[PDB]
Amino acid sequence: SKTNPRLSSLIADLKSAARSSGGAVWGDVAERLEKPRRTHAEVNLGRIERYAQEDETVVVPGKVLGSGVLQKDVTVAAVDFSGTAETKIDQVGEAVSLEQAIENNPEGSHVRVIR
Amino acid sequence: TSKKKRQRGSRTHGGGSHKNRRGAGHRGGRGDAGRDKHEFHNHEPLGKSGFKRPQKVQEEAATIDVREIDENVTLLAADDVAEFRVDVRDVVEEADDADYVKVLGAGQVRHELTLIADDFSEGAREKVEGAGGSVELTDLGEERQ
Amino acid sequence: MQATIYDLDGNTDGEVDLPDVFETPVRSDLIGKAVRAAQANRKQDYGSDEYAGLRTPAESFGSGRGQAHVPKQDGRARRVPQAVKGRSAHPPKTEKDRSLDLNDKERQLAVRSALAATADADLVADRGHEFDRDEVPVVVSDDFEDLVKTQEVVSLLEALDVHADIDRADETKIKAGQGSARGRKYRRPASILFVTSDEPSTAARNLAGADVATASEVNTEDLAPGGAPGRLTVFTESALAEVAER
Amino acid sequence: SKQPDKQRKSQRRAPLHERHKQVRATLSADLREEYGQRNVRVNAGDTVEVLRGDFAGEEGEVINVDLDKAVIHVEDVTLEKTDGEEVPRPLDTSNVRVTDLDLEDEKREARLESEDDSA
RNA sequence: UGUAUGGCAAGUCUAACCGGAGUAUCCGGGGAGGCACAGGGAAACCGACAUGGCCGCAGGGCUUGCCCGAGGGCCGCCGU
RNA sequence: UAUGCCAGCUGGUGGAUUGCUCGGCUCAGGCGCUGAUGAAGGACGUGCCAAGCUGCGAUAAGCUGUGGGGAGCCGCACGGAGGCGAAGAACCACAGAUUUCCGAAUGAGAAUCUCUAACAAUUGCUUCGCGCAAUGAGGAACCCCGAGAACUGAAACAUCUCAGUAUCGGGAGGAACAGAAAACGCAACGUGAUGUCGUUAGUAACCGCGAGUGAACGCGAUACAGCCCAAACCGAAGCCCUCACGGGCAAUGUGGUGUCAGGGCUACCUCUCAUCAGCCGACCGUCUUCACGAAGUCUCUUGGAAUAGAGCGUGAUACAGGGUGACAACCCCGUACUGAAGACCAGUACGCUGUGCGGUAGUGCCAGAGUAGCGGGGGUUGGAUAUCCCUCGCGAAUAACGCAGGCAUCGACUGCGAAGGCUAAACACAACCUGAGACCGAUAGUGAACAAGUAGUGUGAACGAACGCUGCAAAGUACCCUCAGAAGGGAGGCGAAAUAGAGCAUGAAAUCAGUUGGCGAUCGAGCGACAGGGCAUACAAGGUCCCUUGACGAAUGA
Ligand SMILES: [Cl-]
Ligand SMILES: [Cl-]
Ligand SMILES: [Cl-]
Ligand SMILES: [Mg+2]
Ligand SMILES: [Mg+2]
Ligand SMILES: [Mg+2]
Ligand SMILES: [Mg+2]
Ligand SMILES: [Mg+2]
Ligand SMILES: [Mg+2]
Ligand SMILES: [Mg+2]
Ligand SMILES: [Mg+2]
Ligand SMILES: [Mg+2]
Ligand SMILES: [Mg+2]
Ligand SMILES: [Mg+2]
Ligand SMILES: [Mg+2]
Ligand code: NA
Ligand code: NA
Ligand code: NA
Ligand code: NA
Ligand code: NA
Ligand code: NA
Ligand code: NA
Ligand code: NA
Ligand code: NA
Ligand code: NA
Ligand code: NA
Ligand code: NA
Ligand code: NA
Ligand code: NA
Ligand code: NA
Ligand code: NA
Ligand code: NA
Ligand code: NA
Ligand code: NA
Ligand SMILES: [Sr+2]
Ligand SMILES: [Sr+2]
Ligand SMILES: [Sr+2]
Ligand SMILES: [Sr+2]
Ligand SMILES: [Sr+2]
Ligand SMILES: [Sr+2]
Ligand SMILES: [Sr+2]
Ligand SMILES: [Sr+2]
Ligand SMILES: [Sr+2]
Ligand SMILES: [Sr+2]
Ligand SMILES: [Sr+2]
Ligand SMILES: [Sr+2]
Ligand SMILES: [Sr+2]
Ligand SMILES: [Sr+2]
Repeated sequence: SKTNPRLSSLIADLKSAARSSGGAVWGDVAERLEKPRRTHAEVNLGRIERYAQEDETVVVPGKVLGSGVLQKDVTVAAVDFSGTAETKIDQVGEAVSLEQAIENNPEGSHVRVIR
Repeated sequence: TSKKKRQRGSRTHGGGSHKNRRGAGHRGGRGDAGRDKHEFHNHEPLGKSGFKRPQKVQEEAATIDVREIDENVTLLAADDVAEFRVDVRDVVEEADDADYVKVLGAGQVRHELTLIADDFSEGAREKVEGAGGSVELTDLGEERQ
Repeated sequence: MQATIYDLDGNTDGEVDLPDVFETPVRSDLIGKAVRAAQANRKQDYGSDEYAGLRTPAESFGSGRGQAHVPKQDGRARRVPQAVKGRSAHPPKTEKDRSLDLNDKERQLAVRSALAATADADLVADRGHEFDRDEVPVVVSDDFEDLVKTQEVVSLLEALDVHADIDRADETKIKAGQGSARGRKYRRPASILFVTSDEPSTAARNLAGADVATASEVNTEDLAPGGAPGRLTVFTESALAEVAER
Repeated sequence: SKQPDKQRKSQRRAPLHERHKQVRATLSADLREEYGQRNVRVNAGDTVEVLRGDFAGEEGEVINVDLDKAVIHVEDVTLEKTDGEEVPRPLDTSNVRVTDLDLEDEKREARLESEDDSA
């Protein structure tokens, strides 16, 4: 039972996109978000720099934090970003909300899940 | 609805037989009783081990890895930008009540650094000197002899 | 966005940009938490006398007279919880912490979110307030803080089509239950909040259900009474500006 | 205080001089204009009109003012007993209005006319 | 010591207390100190993988079995 | 059908329930000593009629004055008779008068009385005379100094723990205690009286090294405040009593100087605004009390009664709370605003008077002994070798000296001067005042909403209940009949209501009387569940049900 109304809406929107469009990621990210908070992703920057590649969206099924350096020109999509993360990402790429990524790419194509 | 809330009418409140939840006998004694007898299990063994040195002769060093310095160099624009030069004593937090500042060598050094600190490790040098740089010891650091 | 400023006659007098905090997403769970914390922190510690029912040397006779082993004194049973005039087994204790902690960041975000709920005209109407407006919050000129008469603020709110909310709050409910005997006999709907800058509106305070506040200390309870977001508020132009850096 | 228990308590246990405020009744239109007060302490000489009880509408002279029980006896506002005797029905001054005053006292008249004080 | 929810996140939280005020609520201040941010050793003392290899779930890609494969698994290697 | 079973109806019994709150419980702020000038407490008195409570004291529910208050009053307590008040009573605030006996209890004795001048007893001063003074006892807890358990925990138990707890002895105050370093020892080129709060920390330390026990320095805060002797050198320059006279004290030293920014003496420089003594003496704030204080008691309907519904209108720096015959901002008290007084802060702060801060050189003049310290024996503590204290024995130096810095000795280094003394503020408690409440709501909450520490129990120490509600208004039931009758009953009267009629709102269950329906004197016992028949049923809140026939028709199936 998620108490946050915004997280509840996001999960509903991730499901609607997984069913209507050809997305097999948005409903998979919805399943991890429905799981307990401790099982959610708490990813730092040094991990996105290690496994992500350009022109391929990075989906984090949790929150992105600011430890480490990011050089790659990647578009990171997450539930939330720490103040420092969003700042460090926008310097060398784009920090996009998961709510936007659904409207931009409802089919969930060319996307890497990083946790 | 919680567990406690569903107990009215259960008689035993999850205790099993009504002969269970009585005194300390159900716990096998009070507190850590029988830690060497009936409840010896998962208890740290009995005995004395080692010694402690008096608190005022005990030094506390402030540590920092080369990785933490190197990851935040461009953000540390409030310091010297040489041919980068950074005094470690001004970077580390809690460095007031600490005896000395030591730089440890964990991680990579992707920049040319000139670090000034009280102490360095053998790995802190190899990684900074090997990536084109110098290690400067303070006047307090002149204890190594 | 833009917010239309009004003079003491209810006519448009320019407009200033509605601050960024009014665009914070409404988060009723956080607001409700901040109000629950505020309501509990003013609660007083109570508890029964630690010795109530224990002031007796009552002893149990034990086996022998065909009676239960209950402590008696002068043929009258005493002390034990199952006995009339006996102690209370698990009574309210004074040692109990009746206060709730809240993180400053979590509480500040609730203040901001409640301030934002003020901007949405549909939420304000959903909360219960009676008004005939599209634009909300009602923004009035700094010359409001200089009004002395209450009946003069009535005229201004009638000019602003916002008085119907006081007609809503002009009906006291005589509560059900024993709260009556303790002084909590009446209650009335929460109506308009008046946020000023220098000092709270002496002129508006006595209006039915109206609460007065200041931009430096207006809290989640003023903004969202009972945890319900979207209160029909009226700011002073400088109050609207001061409430921005909160 | 705000507490009901303490409020009713202070009224029932009020000393004799403070019980004067419990026998106060509203003045008529002409009398409010003349003395600058809304109400007055009812005296055993005044003429009064009953505004609320069963005797609502009747006028009469105030025969007795009991500070103890905080009630007044007005002329012809009576109840008939079983023996046929007419005994007075006590009235709360809150259910009554003063139409004419008794100003035989120098002090009561002086108190009523002064703008700094009230009677 | 767990768990569910929520805030912030390489950090996080203030305590006593101070100021304000609508005066027990509440707004502002207060990081003293705590826990986390490196460990091993009784101690002296010393001080680590921002990834090198192989499998491979979910997921993505493609010319539809082939690739990329976070997390995970098995190894290496590093500190003491 | 008798005795009788089950359910109901009318009426009781009972006092649950619901509603109500004059009492509690808890938190918060303020405030805080009394007593030989006889307290606190107790006894006995005191009223026109007076048993209890409250008050009061032979002047006895009260006397006097000033201020407030006001036409009424004569307590709780609504009677009768009578009285008092415009000669300003009642009532309230401050001040004063009176104030029996026992009581620390003090002339002596004594179960509240008695016998023949009384500070009894112990002290200080002393005119050596009880002449002048002090002590005694009380107080809710808090505070300080002593004495000091056991149950219990350790699953037994002895050290340990419970615990320096309970309890006991002595004592002070409005707060106590502590307190201006022979300190600390983040060892420093550092801190700078003391409490307390947060933290340091369940860390160091202790411990059948078991169970358990448990600091400090520092830091952040609160509040801040620093001084006086002894001695050196002076040597009667002095103090106390008295109006004075005069007396007493004092060379075994009153008084001056001085007190680690050591001082004194000698020699000079400069100068004070330190310090100590004393005078004056608040603001603000806080707590309590008081004065003043806006606007409807209009229409219709209902009602016993508008404070209800519908209609019209009003104030608001006041829509807190209470009262008033039902839901009241505008009927009454209050409430906002403004203003007044007292108390506390505080005889403090500020201001003033006086004194005089300080510096150089010289000088082994002065600087607290059973002490510092060592040893035997104990207690206590986290204090471990390294806590604090008691006891027995022993026992030093003299600043050119001494102590400390967590084992001893010696040297170095850093810190600091014991064995004399005083000290505001910040902190504890809750008797007392006021305020508050997601506390309880009469088997609750105090033992106590009531005669409550009452009735009552015990030789005594001590123990100890239960009892709240007529009505808008007593209108608290006249008259008549009956009766042995102020009984009770009947009839009658009041009220919206007497099934509101006196322990009188409501009025449950157990249960009782009468009565209705069903069963019933040939019949068998967990009292029922589910099926199906009889008999019984005003309305309302349920409206379905029966039979021929016909359609559909699972498994099964002639
Ligand atoms: Cl990470
Ligand atoms: Cl150690
Ligand atoms: Cl220090
Ligand atoms: Mg009880
Ligand atoms: Mg109820
Ligand atoms: Mg007047
Ligand atoms: Mg005697
Ligand atoms: Mg035992
Ligand atoms: Mg053992
Ligand atoms: Mg101990
Ligand atoms: Mg220490
Ligand atoms: Mg002197
Ligand atoms: Mg001991
Ligand atoms: Mg009781
Ligand atoms: Mg009754
Ligand atoms: Na049990
Ligand atoms: Na420090
Ligand atoms: Na008792
Ligand atoms: Na029995
Ligand atoms: Na508490
Ligand atoms: Na800190
Ligand atoms: Na029989
Ligand atoms: Na007091
Ligand atoms: Na009497
Ligand atoms: Na007296
Ligand atoms: Na004496
Ligand atoms: Na004498
Ligand atoms: Na045991
Ligand atoms: Na035994
Ligand atoms: Na032990
Ligand atoms: Na009235
Ligand atoms: Na000894
Ligand atoms: Na020392
Ligand atoms: Na009762
Ligand atoms: Sr269980
Ligand atoms: Sr037990
Ligand atoms: Sr063993
Ligand atoms: Sr620090
Ligand atoms: Sr036996
Ligand atoms: Sr009276
Ligand atoms: Sr009376
Ligand atoms: Sr914080
Ligand atoms: Sr100081
Ligand atoms: Sr000395
Ligand atoms: Sr040593
Ligand atoms: Sr006996
Ligand atoms: Sr009758
Ligand atoms: Sr068929």
